[PDB]
Amino acid sequence: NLCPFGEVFNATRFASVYAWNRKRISNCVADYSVLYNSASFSTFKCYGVSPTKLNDLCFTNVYADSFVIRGDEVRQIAPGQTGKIADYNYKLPDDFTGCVIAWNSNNLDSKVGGNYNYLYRLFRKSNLKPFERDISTEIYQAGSTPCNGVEGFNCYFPLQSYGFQPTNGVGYQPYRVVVLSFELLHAPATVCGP
Amino acid sequence: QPVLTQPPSVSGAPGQRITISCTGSSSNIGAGYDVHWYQQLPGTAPKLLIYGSSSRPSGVPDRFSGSKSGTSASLAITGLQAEDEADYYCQSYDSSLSVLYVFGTGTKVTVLGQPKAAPSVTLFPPSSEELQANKATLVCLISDFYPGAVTVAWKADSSPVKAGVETTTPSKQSNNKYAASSYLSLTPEQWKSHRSYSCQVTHEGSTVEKTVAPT
Amino acid sequence: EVQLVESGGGLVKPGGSLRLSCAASGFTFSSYYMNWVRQAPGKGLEWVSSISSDGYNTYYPDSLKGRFTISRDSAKNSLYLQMNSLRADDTAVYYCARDFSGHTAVAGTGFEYWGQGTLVTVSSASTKGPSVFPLAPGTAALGCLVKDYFPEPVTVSWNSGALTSGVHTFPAVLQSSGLYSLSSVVTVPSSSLGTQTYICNVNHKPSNTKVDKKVEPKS
Ligand SMILES: *[C@@H]1O[C@H](CO)[C@@H](O)[C@H](O)[C@H]1NC(C)=O
Repeated sequence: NLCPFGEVFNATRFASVYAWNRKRISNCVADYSVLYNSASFSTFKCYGVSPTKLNDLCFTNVYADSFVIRGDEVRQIAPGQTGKIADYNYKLPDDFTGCVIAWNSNNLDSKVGGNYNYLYRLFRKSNLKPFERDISTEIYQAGSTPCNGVEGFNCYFPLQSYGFQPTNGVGYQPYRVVVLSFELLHAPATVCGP
Repeated sequence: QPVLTQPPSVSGAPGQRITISCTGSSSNIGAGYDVHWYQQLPGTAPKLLIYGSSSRPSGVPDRFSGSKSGTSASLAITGLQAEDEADYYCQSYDSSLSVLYVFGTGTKVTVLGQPKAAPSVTLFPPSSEELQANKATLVCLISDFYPGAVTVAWKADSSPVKAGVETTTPSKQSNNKYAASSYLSLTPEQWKSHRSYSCQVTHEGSTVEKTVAPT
Repeated sequence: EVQLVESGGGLVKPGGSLRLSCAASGFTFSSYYMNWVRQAPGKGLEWVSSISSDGYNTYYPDSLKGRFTISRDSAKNSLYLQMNSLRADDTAVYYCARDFSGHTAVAGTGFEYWGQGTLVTVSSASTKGPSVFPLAPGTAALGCLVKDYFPEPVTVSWNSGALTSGVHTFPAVLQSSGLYSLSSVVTVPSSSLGTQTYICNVNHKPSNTKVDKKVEPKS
């Protein structure tokens, strides 16, 4: 009854940040030692809990959120952070309890001539609430006149493509990010550690 | 880790093709990162010449070309011109956050076929304002000579002047020739007590001298 | 159309701190990575620092040991490099550079545009203003000598930059006293010496000095 962290991290395909994928972990024992002892991660930062004590605690609901972002945007995946990705794609709460893991994926998510499948949300009327997921593709009204569904003067498509290339700098190279959130609500603690 | 290696200098006559190598490692060039080439004229900032290891921006003639393979890169210049005498630097990228931009050693390119030119020597006596400040300096300017290798001597009416002599190394001129300067420092007493002062420049066994007087 | 102008270079005592500024114009400032590179006098090129387009990511080589800090300002479209615990080995000409476009294949890898560069000299010596003297004179030589200044560099123009033809500026020499000296000459026709005045302008930014000297034919 091992927790299926393999199919999240070792997955072949990753979702876009605006449509970040979410998996839930329940009714299993999680060996976190396999995670924090593997040095294949560029960033591994935990808030409200350390990687060690994770192996000695239990939680009711744990969520792995997987997506792909830019390198220089990995800083935005943190509590109390502002920026395009944080404000419009993925927002973490101030009281966040959990870990953020990010590793470079240039060899997997970059291609010659540009990989344009990954997209991020560029504009929104209001800031994104924590863990809120928005996949609407309506035209963003950027001023006085309405758009009626067309682009132009103060009328832009909210979603823009990344365009990852292998020869780009480390700040432009794609990074795969998994956010592990452990909540421990008033519920049975289905996940535990050895 | 830590830099890319290039030949210190490559020379060629006007008309032929020359190549400058850029030897990287598996960390920068073998890692899939492109190579760039920058050209620096004497006294000016570097300017981008080749990007993407094979692509030239606007204003770069087709005579400049770039290539990369394995852990190495090369810059080829076809039909050398006298205006190409400059420093050429290659550059690549490293994924490691501690290295990133890796610069090449740098190659000095010089073009052959210039005729030997006798130096043009001009001598100046101390200015009246300098004597009013209890100072006196002799200024000897050398310009428009090829190759850049001269020796400068100062004479005290027939006699050595080794004390107070400062001479600059020859430097490349904009017209591909070379220039140099020499200074003699003394108080007004030795300047007045001597009938003449001579600045002698030796170049390729041929000496050109100028003389000034306190009259 | 892309202008990058540097300022702030000069003399700094060893162990001290200095701030270099670089103003940028002609392009969308907040859309490109920015870089600082340096070149020691007569030496090669070394990348010093890099900052992302938004300005929240900073990149340095481990050789600098984290005593350099890069920042950017879109309210003034300027880029700042702060240097601390400076030493003589940091004496170099520093260039601010703009990276490639984000919509290219070489984004964040090179330096597409470069600035004029500013000389930073770290020394235990003292900055000193220069003394300018006239070198008075078919053609004739007409010069002026800049003497006893520190540190480098100085720039010499003639007649507020109007005169360009035949103007030769010579590299400085280092005297035993530790002060620099150069000269600037120009070959002019003998007749016009009797009708045209000749002014030479000397600029020494490290000491914030500007001098206009009239060189006239004596006797
Ligand atoms: C991915 O597969 C490797 C195969 O050994 C395994 O060790 C690793 O645990 C898997 N992913 C994770 C993070 O569990």
